Amino acid sequence: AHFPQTPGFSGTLRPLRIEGDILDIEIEGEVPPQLNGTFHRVHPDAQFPPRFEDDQFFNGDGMVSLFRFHDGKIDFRQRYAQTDKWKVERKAGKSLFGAYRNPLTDDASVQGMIRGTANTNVMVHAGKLYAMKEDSPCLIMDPLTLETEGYTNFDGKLQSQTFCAHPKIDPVTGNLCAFAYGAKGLMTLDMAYIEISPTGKLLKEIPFQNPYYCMMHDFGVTEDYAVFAVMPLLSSWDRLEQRLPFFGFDTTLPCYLGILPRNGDARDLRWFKTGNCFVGHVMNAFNDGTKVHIDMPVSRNNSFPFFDVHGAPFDPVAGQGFLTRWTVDMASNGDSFEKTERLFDRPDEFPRIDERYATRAYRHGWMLILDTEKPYEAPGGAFYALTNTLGHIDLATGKSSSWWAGPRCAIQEPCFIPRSPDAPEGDGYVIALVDDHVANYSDLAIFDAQHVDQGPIARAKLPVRIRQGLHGNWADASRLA
Amino acid sequence: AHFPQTPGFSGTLRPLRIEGDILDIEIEGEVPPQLNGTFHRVHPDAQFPPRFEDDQFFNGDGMVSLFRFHDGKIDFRQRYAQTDKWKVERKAGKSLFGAYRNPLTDDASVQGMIRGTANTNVMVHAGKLYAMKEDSPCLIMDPLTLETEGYTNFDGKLQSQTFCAHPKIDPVTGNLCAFAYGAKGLMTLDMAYIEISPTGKLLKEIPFQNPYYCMMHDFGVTEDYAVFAVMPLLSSWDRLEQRLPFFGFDTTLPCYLGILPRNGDARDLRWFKTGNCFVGHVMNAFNDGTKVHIDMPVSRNNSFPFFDVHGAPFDPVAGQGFLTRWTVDMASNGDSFEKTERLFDRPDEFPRIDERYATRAYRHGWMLILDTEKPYEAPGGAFYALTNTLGHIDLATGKSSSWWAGPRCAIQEPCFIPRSPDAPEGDGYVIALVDDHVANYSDLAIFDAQHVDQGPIARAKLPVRIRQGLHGNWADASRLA
Ligand SMILES: Oc1ccc(/N=N/c2ccccc2)cc1
Ligand SMILES: Oc1ccc(/N=N/c2ccccc2)cc1
Ligand SMILES: [Fe+3]
Ligand SMILES: [Fe+3]
Repeated sequence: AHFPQTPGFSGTLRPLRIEGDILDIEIEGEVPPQLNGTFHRVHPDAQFPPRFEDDQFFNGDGMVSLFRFHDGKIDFRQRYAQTDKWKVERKAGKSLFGAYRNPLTDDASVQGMIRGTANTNVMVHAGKLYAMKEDSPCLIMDPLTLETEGYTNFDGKLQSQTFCAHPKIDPVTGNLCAFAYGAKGLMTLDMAYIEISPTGKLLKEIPFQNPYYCMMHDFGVTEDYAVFAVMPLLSSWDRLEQRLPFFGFDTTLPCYLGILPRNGDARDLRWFKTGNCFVGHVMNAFNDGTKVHIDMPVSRNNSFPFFDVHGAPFDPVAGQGFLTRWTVDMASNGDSFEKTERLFDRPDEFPRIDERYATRAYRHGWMLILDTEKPYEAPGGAFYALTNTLGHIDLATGKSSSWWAGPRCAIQEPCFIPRSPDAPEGDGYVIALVDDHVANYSDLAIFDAQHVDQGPIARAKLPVRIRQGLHGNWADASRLA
Repeated sequence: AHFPQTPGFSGTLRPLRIEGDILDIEIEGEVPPQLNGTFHRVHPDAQFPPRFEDDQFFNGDGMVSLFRFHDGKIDFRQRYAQTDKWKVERKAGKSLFGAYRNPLTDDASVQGMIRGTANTNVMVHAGKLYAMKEDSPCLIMDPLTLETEGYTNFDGKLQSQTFCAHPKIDPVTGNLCAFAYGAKGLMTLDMAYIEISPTGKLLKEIPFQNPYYCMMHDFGVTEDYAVFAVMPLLSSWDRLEQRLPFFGFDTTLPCYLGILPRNGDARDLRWFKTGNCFVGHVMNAFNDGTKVHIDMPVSRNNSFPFFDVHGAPFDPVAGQGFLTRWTVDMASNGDSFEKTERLFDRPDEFPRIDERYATRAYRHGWMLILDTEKPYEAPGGAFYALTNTLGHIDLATGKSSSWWAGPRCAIQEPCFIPRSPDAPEGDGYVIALVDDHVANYSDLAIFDAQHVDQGPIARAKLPVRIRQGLHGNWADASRLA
């Protein structure tokens, strides 16, 4: 139809809205022949024009992309996640749900429905594909056909209304370790830590309470504890009644770090306190005894202009997040941090690890780098959320390498793949969508994990440019059993 | 995975190979709200890399695109035509058939199979979609789902092995009027004129003989006769044994024009003779009494670099085709033409008419114009087959108007739609795919048929660039019953 001619739908953020398939993608170079598995990712892509022309980036319907690696070939499939919102709006032929996380602006016909778009994360678990959005239950899809089974409550057991979009895989038990904030509705302090068995059965749902009505986007999991970074990105029902953005960052309130024993309950929860800041995605987290470390980009204010926060608009310099380790001790009194240490001196986000070392001690990480010292010759805005560099950091030595995508391209969230099941940490490949904004083409580029500076060793050249996405994951073919 | 790095697969001729859908295409401007129907077109698009790195453009598997118009909205669907070749090659995962129209280069596993790609024309008839390739029978598909039913012989009646890709619709009887060359196999002089009832039943299959083993791509149909333009674009089994392109244009042999009474047989066929030249697509053809006129672009040699002709590579100046009327008389003795008259002074091809006046006297025509005096700012060659202008000609007065697509875009074969069932000749709309080769985007542009100079009145903006195609047709929704 007629989408708004606003910057949110023009330029590189133009609507895509195409589901389809491609058999045997064009390959420049050679795909690692031993690779055999599935790479899932997802982007927001409103099926119809929004009700309000200022609709946020995070409110678009979820479009899931599957790249199946097998025998040096890559197949492409892309489908809409058939959420309840998507089904009802397709039947209606127009957009019925309102602004981001604002049910006071919804149409009367869909009142009370699950407003999730499942546009934030996609991960293969328990033989199915979990599609996740923070404000809604987990949606279940087929990993290979991308058909939508629908929202789940895990055989009826799960009591929480929501389900996070950043679960971690326990590298010993294979359990899905997730959480949920706003578990009893919007603007509710209820929280839950959740563990799902490798067969999809809910194992534990430990409830507790949160310091604020704040966004809990990501969290950490260690061998013994679950870590929750609480930042004062607040929400107010009063502010929703005033037709303002749902989230809004208070620069006066402090930040908390909640450590919960995985085999405990809310009584065992310990809160630590630190200065005001903005926390991003958790690279990893691990515990040495009672010492708990968590790694994440920290910044003064909004870490991405995709967020529409209350107050002043985007501050491009205060939003620079740097990879930082927070260290608390469960063996100490009080609520004081043991250490905060900046790990990387360039503004970065979307961190990644060798997922085999999740929850455990590690050293190799990959990230997107916002390099402003580089030119950008593409008309159509989008200079601010421009993640144009891919970087690899060795945390054991501080050495780092990087790779620039040129003045035409941007990069999406990378993902690591091991060379062999029992290969050294970070020994393998890093894949990521590189987007040429001049020619409008997307390459699934594959780098050497240890030599990302050497550029890609292979590119799966697509005949279309995939829209700006969020998170994706790799799963070996064996996980489809 | 690895396509040849030749110009035939690089630049604007890159492989597309994406089947998919788009619900409610982005519309710049307004689509005529009364329009309700289907626009089908098709382009070559080899599913896998070829067996020979010099594969021609016409040898790629057929990719069919449907634009459904309804209530001012347009939906997009695109699917592979599942020919026997396509199915067997997908089962094999690689290309099994050899060079263009050369079974001597095929793999042993597909010997005897139908090597058609159904990549030349797609037209709605008898409630189904006929997908056509000159060297193979007609393929039957679903007009709305683009599902493939398969090759047909029309309840077993049709004796011809082949089926042309340029059928004409009788504006009185509703019959599909087609022909066939090589009807008894490759390199056979056997020809057939064919009529299919509006319910799909074979009505006539009148066989005759051809002057040469030559390409019969298009033909004419009048109220009383069928017209066959014979040009010495020859093929030889020797030429296949010598691993040469299937076709090769002899500049020494003459051209013929065969007029056959539609309700007659081979004895009634009359051949007329004229000088050597190259004939293109038939705009229209009609008879006034015994006088028979046919309109088509004529040129010295190869009219498009899509063809690989024997001898020297493409000559862009000898290849300029001009719309020309040939006129013979069935009441005169001998084989002399009554008149040959050039109707349009600019190099043109892909002509189109108000199909309501097919086989009858007419005046309004549309065409693609090769305007070489215009700039073209796209890197990657392809300055030669650049159809950058859309033109409308009034044959009753010789007046003509045109429209340039700019230095970034090219145009594909247009198609006419009447404004209303009872509108004057050429009163309506002209639709065509305009392709931005710098940004790689395709718009289904809609013009006023009488004021194409006023630019498009609407654009269905796609988030992808459709490959260079061949022929398409429009069908009202009523024809889907
Ligand atoms: O529904 C949601 C909710 C939160 C959300 N955060 N994204 C980001 C992206 C980058 C840094 C920090 C947060 C995205 C979608
Ligand atoms: O399979 C085929 C066979 C013939 C063919 N001719 N195209 C043209 C195009 C322009 C002028 C004359 C012929 C196209 C595809
Ligand atoms: Fe995120
Ligand atoms: Fe043609």
